[PDB]
Amino acid sequence: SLTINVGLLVDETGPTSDVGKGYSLGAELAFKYFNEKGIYTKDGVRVNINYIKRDYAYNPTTAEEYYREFRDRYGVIAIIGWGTADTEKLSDQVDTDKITYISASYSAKLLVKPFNFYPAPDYSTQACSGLAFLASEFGQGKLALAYDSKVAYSRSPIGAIKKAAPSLGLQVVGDYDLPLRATEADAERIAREMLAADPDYVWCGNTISSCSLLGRAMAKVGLDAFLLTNVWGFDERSPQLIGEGGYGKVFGISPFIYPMFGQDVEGIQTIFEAARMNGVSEDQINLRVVQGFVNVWLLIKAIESVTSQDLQERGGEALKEALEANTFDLGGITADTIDYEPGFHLAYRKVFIIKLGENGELQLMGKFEAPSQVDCARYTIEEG
Ligand SMILES: [Mg+2]
Repeated sequence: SLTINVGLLVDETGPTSDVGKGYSLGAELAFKYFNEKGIYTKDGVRVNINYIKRDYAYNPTTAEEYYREFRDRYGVIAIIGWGTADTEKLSDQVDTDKITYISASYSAKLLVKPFNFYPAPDYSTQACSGLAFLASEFGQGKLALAYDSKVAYSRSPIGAIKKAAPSLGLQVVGDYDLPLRATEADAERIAREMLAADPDYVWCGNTISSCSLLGRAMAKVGLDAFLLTNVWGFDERSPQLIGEGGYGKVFGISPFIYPMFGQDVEGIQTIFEAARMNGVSEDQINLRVVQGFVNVWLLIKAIESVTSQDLQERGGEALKEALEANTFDLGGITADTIDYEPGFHLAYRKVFIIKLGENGELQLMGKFEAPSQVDCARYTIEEG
């Protein structure tokens, strides 16, 4: 009875497609799932989502071209987006255009942008939560930071990590330039550079490809430090990508429960049903699929929170206001429920921590959160 247009901006072929492919699959699964099950406004009008998928391959020029297409050709009222650089670049424009923007980027810089949302803590709060886990579990010690200095995503929480680090009992010993498109040689060079400083802990801010190469290299060159990665740097593939050398010594952050730890989680079972209905094999359902699915689901919950009159008249603005006026639960997938403040869209703070176990199998550590007094988010926002 009502159809809305929604953009889906993904990286299926570029330098972040290691994690981007799964996200795209999960987002599409969610669109098809909720469309078929039935999406209803508060006054009971059915909503159909016509989604327009565009693989921009992490290319910032292409991102802006597809944005203009979404807006001008399709008149979308919402976009399910991707990269930190492009999401940040577009944030002021999406406010002007009144398009609700839900991103795979969890940049803290988005928190003050009125139309940007994501169902996770920002990257900095996530990072500081993971580092607090390290400090409390293994003690105070030396910390090296490995990230691509040229990539907005790789840089995002670095400033906040440096500011928060002393209060966490962590001494930052250096920054190390690991490319987003790191080769094995790049990873070994960085591991050998860090070895000279002998850190107890290593942070990596890149996607799973370079994070895993680094973990593997660290073990190969004899740097026996723990590796902690951001959410996009670690998943179900990590045991195989890092190898036996990293067993017992690598940790991943995730705001979302993995399917393998979520047999009894409603939202995980919702994804599994979506998979069955769309001919997707169960073994293709992973964390990346969850990350895509939950972004679409957050949009669905917003639509279910508005009247059809509101949706028709104010479009993306009706969706923004609904996201600000309600607490959301996505079938218990997220580490905490979702609640957004006008002017500060911080969904929640805590995260799950996952260990690459001694036996090579992934192990859930539990939920962890940075100290209450550490304003990780605002540290990053105030940068510059
Ligand atoms: Mg709220």
